[PDB]
Amino acid sequence: NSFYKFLNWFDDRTWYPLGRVTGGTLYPGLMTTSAFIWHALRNWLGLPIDIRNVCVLFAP
Amino acid sequence: DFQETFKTSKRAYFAQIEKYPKLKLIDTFCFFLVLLGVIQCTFIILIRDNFPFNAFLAGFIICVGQFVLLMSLRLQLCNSFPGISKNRAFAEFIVASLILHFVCLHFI
Amino acid sequence: KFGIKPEIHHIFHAEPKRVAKPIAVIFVLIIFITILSLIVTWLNSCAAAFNNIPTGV
Amino acid sequence: RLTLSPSGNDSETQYYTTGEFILPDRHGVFTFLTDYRKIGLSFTTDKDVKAIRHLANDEYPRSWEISNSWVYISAICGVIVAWIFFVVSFVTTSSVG
Ligand SMILES: CCCCCCCCCCCCCC(=O)O[C@H](COC(=O)CCCCCCCCCC)COP(=O)(O)OCC[N+](C)(C)C
Repeated sequence: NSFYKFLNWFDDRTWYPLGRVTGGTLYPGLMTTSAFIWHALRNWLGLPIDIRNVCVLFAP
Repeated sequence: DFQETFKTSKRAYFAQIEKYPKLKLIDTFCFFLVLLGVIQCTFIILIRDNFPFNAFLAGFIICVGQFVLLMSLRLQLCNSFPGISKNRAFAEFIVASLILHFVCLHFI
Repeated sequence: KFGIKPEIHHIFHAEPKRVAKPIAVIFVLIIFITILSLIVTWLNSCAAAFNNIPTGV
Repeated sequence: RLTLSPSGNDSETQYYTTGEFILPDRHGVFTFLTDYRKIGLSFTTDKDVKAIRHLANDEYPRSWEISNSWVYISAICGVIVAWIFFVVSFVTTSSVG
């Protein structure tokens, strides 16, 4: 879904009676360059690959 | 001691200003960039309140950073750096003075 | 253990205090004085002497 | 905790409403239950679990509407227009004329 729904994202599946607010508790930048590489391989270079394979082969 | 250094510095500075008509333009910009920061802090000291603290910090950052880029242009514009002309210090002043206004409009 | 139980409510927090608007009009008036003092002081002295106008091609 | 009151009714049922209440200053997951345990009568329960979000980053009173930060906006616009009148009056002048 969108990038606007990620900067302010309240998930209720962790610390259950009182869920955590993610956007003020994590460091973005490892996720958004990865969504950028996914968006560039899928639309411009022509080859669609899964998000799991972009996440595994992100360090080498 | 301090009388001699005082009158020496006044005369040796005012002759330097009256030589080049670029320097009094920089310093005339600089002094009123000091008065903006002074009365903008006087509003905070006058009524004891601290509520939109980022909107306080953004204008003050504009005053200080905009002062500093002028002093760097002045230092680089009188004496030339080895390798840098006078057409490139000005373009670097435009670009780096143009990033700072955007990141101090996002912040308020 | 099975009667009626007393109804309750919640207690919010007070909002942060705003300052009265007949001061901020005075200070934006003072800023509007100082900037025009800057433009008048540039056009007064030799600084804004428009003399290398790049007309031509 | 707050007592329900009678409302308009159809032929076989009877409707009860709570008017309007304002949700809590705290975010999290909440549950909405109205059980009716009474001796002599039957036992009825119903509940569900819903999540109450914090404020977004866009839903806030802006810097116009506060009237405490008009001073700083007026101390941004001046530096912008003074800067552009600086740059235009710098390449249209002379050196040691
Ligand atoms: C000298 C000055 C140099 C400035 C360099 C600026 C370089 C930034 C270029 C970023 C280009 C983004 C292109 C893009 O739109 O890709 C998107 C969105 O992709 C992303 O999620 C990553 C982009 C996030 C932008 C971060 C803020 C801007 C940071 C640099 C100013 C794909 O992400 P998606 O998750 O697929 O969807 C995003 C939301 N949509 C509206 C698009 C549906």
